[PDB]
Amino acid sequence: RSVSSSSYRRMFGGPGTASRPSSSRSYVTTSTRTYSLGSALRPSTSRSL
Amino acid sequence: YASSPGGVYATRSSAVRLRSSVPGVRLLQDSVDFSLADAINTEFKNTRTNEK
Repeated sequence: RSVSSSSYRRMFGGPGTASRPSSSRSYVTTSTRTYSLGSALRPSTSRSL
Repeated sequence: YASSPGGVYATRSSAVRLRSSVPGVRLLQDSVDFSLADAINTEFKNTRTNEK
């Protein structure tokens, strides 16, 4: 009277990994390198010459 | 006069394909360009320009 379990309740792995998508946020977060040309936008020159 | 301080732009991140379900409780954004308000920030200041 030895128990005869094969795979016996189907065969398919475990419940068990529906492959939840690991997005590439293992990249570096972007360089926010914008620039303000705050000086030339007021052309400060003596026309008194 | 330089654009993109530090060389910055939105470089592609793409990670491990984690299949999380996310039930997506929205913050709705009534400021999807509330912009009429920022043209109005320029008119809260055109109103100052006409008075001046």
